[PDB]
Amino acid sequence: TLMELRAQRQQAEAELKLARVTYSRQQRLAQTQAVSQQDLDNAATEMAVKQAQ
Amino acid sequence: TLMELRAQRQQAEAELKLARVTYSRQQRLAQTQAVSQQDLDNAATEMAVKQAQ
Amino acid sequence: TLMELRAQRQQAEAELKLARVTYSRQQRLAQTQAVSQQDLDNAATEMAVKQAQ
Amino acid sequence: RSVVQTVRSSFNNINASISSINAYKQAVVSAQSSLDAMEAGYSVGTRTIVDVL
Amino acid sequence: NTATAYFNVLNAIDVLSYTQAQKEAIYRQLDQTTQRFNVGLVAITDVQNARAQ
Repeated sequence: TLMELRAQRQQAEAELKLARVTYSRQQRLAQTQAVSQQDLDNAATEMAVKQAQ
Repeated sequence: TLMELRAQRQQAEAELKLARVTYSRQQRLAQTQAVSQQDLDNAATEMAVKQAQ
Repeated sequence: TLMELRAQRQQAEAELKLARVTYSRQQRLAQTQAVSQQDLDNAATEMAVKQAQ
Repeated sequence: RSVVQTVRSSFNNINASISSINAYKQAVVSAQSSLDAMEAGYSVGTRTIVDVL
Repeated sequence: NTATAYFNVLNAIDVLSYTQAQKEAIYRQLDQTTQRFNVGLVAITDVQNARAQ
């Protein structure tokens, strides 16, 4: 069972990388006012979700 | 029950093939700067997920 | 309970027909090079999934 | 007064020709890179040769 | 002829200013898209597209 969770955590570890890189990749353009503040709220919150996971 | 998981693994064995071929087939184009690193991050991570599964 | 599974299998029996007809209907056009091998992979894997189910 | 009109208009037309040539050059480069991109798309066959054409 | 030629100047002023505003708009469109490539969200082809615009 511990091995099972040992892998299942490894999944979320990857998704957290995806959401985080996507977030910084949004903000770096967002200093030049990227695609509204809407997507920034669509990115920062997902990262909080992957963080909680 | 062991037979049940014996098939349920066989499913993930196929999905892993799909994600892997999708990833390599993205990268081979991506040396020519395919659709940014975006889809590459959308492919490299999904394969990690199927790997964890 | 056995009756319950007796119906629940009957569902997958139909979905397998759908995926299979979809696969052959892709390949028959795919000898003339249908919409990339991408959709051939998208059809070949789903059929494996319905097969495992 | 007529020839004054005409000669100025001619000069002007020449300048227009210049700018137009610029624009179409860039359009050429663009469409070319788009082409090569989709060609790479066919390199793993994501599309059809018609699209390439 | 007098009245006609008179109005034509007006119309030209009109189109002038409008084309100008269009210029700025498309300009910062290109700037946005450019920055978007800088963070790597999109393919270079789009960059050249906005370039052509």
